[PDB]
Amino acid sequence: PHSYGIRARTRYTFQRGFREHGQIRLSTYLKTYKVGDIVDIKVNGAVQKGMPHKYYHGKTGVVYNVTQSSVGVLIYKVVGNRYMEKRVNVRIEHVKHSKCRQDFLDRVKANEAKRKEAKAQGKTVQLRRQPAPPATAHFVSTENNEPVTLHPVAYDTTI
Amino acid sequence: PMKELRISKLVLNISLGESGDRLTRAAKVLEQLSGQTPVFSKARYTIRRFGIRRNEKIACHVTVRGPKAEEILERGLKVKEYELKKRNFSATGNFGFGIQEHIDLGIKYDPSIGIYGMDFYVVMDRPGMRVARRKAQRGRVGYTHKINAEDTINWFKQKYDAVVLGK
Amino acid sequence: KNKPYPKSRYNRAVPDSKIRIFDLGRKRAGVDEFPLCIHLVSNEYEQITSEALEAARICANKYLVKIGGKDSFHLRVRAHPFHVVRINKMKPNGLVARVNIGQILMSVRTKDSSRATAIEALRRCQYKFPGQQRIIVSKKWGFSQYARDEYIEKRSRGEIIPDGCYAKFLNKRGSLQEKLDLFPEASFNLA
Amino acid sequence: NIPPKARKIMQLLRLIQINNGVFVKFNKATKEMLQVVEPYVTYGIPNLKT
Amino acid sequence: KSKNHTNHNQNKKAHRNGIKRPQKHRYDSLKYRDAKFRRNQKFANRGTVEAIRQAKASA
Amino acid sequence: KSSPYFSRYQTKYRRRREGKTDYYARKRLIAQAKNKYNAPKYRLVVRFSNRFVTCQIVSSRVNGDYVLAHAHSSELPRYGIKWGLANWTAAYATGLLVARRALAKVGLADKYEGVTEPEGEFELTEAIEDGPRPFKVFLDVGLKRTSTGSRVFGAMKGASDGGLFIPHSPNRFPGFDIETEELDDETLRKYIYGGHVAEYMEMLIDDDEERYQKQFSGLIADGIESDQLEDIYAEAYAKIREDPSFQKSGKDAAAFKAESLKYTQRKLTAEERKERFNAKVIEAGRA
RNA sequence: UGAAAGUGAAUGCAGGUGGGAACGCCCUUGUGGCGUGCACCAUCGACCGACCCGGAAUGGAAGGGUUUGAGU
RNA sequence: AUUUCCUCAACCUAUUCUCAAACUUUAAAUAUGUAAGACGCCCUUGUCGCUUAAUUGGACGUGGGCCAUCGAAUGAGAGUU
RNA sequence: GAACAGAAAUCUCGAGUAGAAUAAAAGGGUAAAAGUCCCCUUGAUUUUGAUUUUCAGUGUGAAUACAAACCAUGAAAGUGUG
RNA sequence: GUCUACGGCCAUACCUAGGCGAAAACACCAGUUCCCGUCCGAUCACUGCAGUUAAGCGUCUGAGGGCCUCGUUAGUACUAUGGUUGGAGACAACAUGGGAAUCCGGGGUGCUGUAGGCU
Ligand SMILES: [Mg+2]
Ligand SMILES: [Mg+2]
Repeated sequence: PHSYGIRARTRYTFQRGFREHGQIRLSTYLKTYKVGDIVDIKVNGAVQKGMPHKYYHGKTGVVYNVTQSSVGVLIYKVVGNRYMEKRVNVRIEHVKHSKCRQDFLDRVKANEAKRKEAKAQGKTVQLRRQPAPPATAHFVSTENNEPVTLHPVAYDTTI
Repeated sequence: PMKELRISKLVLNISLGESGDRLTRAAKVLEQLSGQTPVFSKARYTIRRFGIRRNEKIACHVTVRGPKAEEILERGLKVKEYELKKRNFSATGNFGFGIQEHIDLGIKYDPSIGIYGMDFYVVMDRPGMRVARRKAQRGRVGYTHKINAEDTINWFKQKYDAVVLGK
Repeated sequence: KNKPYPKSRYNRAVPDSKIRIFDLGRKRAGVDEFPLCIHLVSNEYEQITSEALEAARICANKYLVKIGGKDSFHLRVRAHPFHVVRINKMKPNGLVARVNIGQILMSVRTKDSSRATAIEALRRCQYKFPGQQRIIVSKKWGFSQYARDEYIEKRSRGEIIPDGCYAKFLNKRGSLQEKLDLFPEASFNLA
Repeated sequence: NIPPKARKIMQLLRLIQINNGVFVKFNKATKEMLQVVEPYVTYGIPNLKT
Repeated sequence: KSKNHTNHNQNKKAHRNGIKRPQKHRYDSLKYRDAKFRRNQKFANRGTVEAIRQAKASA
Repeated sequence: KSSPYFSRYQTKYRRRREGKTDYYARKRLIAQAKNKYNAPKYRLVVRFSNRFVTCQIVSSRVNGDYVLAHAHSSELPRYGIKWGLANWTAAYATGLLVARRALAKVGLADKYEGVTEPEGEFELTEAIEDGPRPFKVFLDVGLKRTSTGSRVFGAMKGASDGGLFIPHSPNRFPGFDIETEELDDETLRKYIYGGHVAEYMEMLIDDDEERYQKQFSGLIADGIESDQLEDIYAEAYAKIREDPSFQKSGKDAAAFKAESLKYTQRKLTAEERKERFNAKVIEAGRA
């Protein structure tokens, strides 16, 4: 009871979203991909050509090659006791840029914007992110906000 | 304004429903009556109880427009004595009927060729229905611009001095 | 005790459940009467078979009719046998109902005068069912969703329109004109 | 009888033996690690004498 | 009875010598690239090396 | 038309609902090969209204389309073409105009001049042996059918003769014969200078004079004869080449802005919505 | 190297790039910067054989190739 | 009676009891992919037979400036044969 | 609605999110199409390497993106190695 | 601002009924010689401006249907982790954490890029 055809068990994985069938938005074809870009793989069931295998659906990797209609994407997959370099040729309908990559780009930009300004003002810059610190001391007032005393409620059937 | 009902197309179809020498002579008379080539309607699907030949010509019809369409309609009413009933008119504003013994129309006849029946179906359209028929920017006609049965009956009674059955 | 296994194209060869009638008494009643409802609820997850339900409904119909008549009760069976229990013949064997905790098994709305009678009939049906069940008195009017106090106010304002056994409850939604005509005595207050 | 995630977390906490103890700076990252190992450790606020 | 598959110890075995990661190199083989890109890159690189050589020598 | 029908209904794209954009063709028209990166694909958008011809040179980006150059047949009278502003010849002239406008913008007007005097011969702008390749654009016919002799290829002919490199075969020009697969330059030269319109009027002077007056009323009231038409078109093409620049209009837009607000309806608020809702219920006599 | 008839290894400092042992020099007390760069690995080329090309009786010289070899 | 009556079935509508491993608009928890700069950040200029209308771009480079939270936490020497 | 005479065979007009079709199973996909009809065709071709799946990351099968040719089709962008 | 061409997102844009739309544009609309295609200049092709806002199109209004959004539902359902917890069991409670759907109620009913026209 187990077939190993390419698209076995992809019944929901390769479905277009509800009320998202039909036309493919043409901005997908106008995106530019360069070697070193970090892309997400997300299979469009409406484009049967250039389909990556279902293992790569929802995976993120680096573009190593650019062709007319496709990109080569480097993906590491565990195959035993080690990761293996996989090179998947994907048509650009199944690919999108990682949104964190622009977030990392902008954070670095803001880091150097802070660093240069801190240098000129002759002060520290403190470019390190920090985990959410313990909450600080405050002074909750009760004027016009008097405490309400609660009690546990008695049991009663609501059917 | 431009809310003028006029004839869009007059369709005339043989009601004989036979394939053979009668079918061929039906094309000739359809050609004579219209001045146009009688394209052959086909049999969509064969039936076990009738044995209609698949993808073979069974009926013939032509589409007629223009001023000669009114003439064909006028000579159809004249042989119909300008008498049609209420239920003929369709819910979308079209009307039609059917007359046997097409000899009664003004075409010379001989008893050799055969007797054929010839029907009428007049499609009614105000100007501006091109909106729903053009390929580009194809819209939908507004509700008030559509044609109802009452409108096309009044158009029929406005001219031709016709009357309609009071069922 | 597997995942639900109902009749389907993959399970066409199925027996019919031994219970087919789920409604009893004055089924075509109204809303003004039968104002008090008593429920028999399942206290644990049991698998009541259609035989056990069919046995209960026959017992409940006979006792209730003899004691109060036919026009003073609206007995109905909530549980439905849709799961198919299999067996090896001497393949499907029977139909059972998967009822969770707090699922109503039989609900009867009667008069407040028949409050004690409705309790007793619903109490006897516990001996037919497996597992444990409790008798509770509904805080809702019959088979509606509203409390008795609220339903009274909706009835006194004039926003309730009787439709057979059930009814129509006005809402702030839809074309006004239809709502106006339908509710004659109701006051569409302008705020 | 230590499952893999908790075993790794106690290694990262340098809590390798029973009754071992460490000081940890309390932040959101440390707090979520201690949540995973709640059955295996105990922790609280130490005073100056401690 | 044969056909006795199980994954119970397999994940433990994989982690004994860990999930190894492949070595990352500065340069990957251009045999994975488009052949037209690869052919022209040979000429571009050859000219860059020639130009770097001349500028150092003529300095 | 139940609620579940509406709930599950998926609308087509907006420009597909209004029957304007063929997205199947649009994708193939503008989709650059990814290893050419940000080199834009340029379309020659040619559109016809009932009275005028629209020629645009467009590239596509993620956020929308960008017009490199434009030419409108409404600007032809400035060059001397005031009648037949929607015919095959007007399509030709407005194509030549946008071709000269685009080339100046990309700085290639002097290097690629196309045909100065068209003779209706099929040719593409050849690339200079040692120099820039010609500006390349692809024909975007929209929803118009590409039958032989269609006006979209007239504007494509005009733009090609203007120096733009447009790939095309002459299989859809007027006068091309599908039986012999040969192009008759005579009819094609005739269409370029508007002779087909010249022959129509001349036919109408011979028979049905009342039809002639009703048809070319715009050309009559200027006293234009069929012999003049070739001269006007030939001179206009020359005037287009000498000065192709688009003169930016100086009409006051603020006046149009202020005028259009006066006729612009306003949208009601909740306070008024409560007012009219009470009034209608009051007038219904049911409160 | 090729089944074989056969043919048979330097454009260059026996090449370029990245990391790099050891050594030298500058800082200024840092997990430094700078210059050579052994071994090894990754990588772009060159050279020999096979193969696939065009290709101006016998020979295959210059020009090539996504390739190929347990080569230099 | 091509004029009707109802139990007869059929269908339409609005309510209404109850379900799905091989139903579904939604949609968790847990699990899971990637990233957290020195192979990094800004300009000058070089190469090419690829690509562009085009030194246009792409790829690889050169030379200069940012080495003081070198860019979340925690921990720990690591990898190849 | 029109015929003919039950027959919704045929024809006409409206509504119609696909509830049809798409060779054969099921699932996925598809509406100016991937469905139906029409026109032209042989990319169901020759050659090389790279890649994915099963996987030992061996073979076999099947599949993807390219490259060097030669072609089909289209006005063209393109599309086509069943 | 309005309109037109080409778009981006692809219903806060769809469907429905009814009110308004000056200018320009768009449209309907006048013809069939040429190009072209049809049983049929209906459509598709050309060639035009006599006529019309009436249809399309635009905008406004429905205690409209759908759609979008925020709250209630509800920390409820479910769930990671824990106990030599309860209970014959079915399950349940508790502990350290994560946390819906649906219905119902309120609000909303396209925004925007490029290029060019318009009392
Ligand atoms: Mg538990
Ligand atoms: Mg334990």
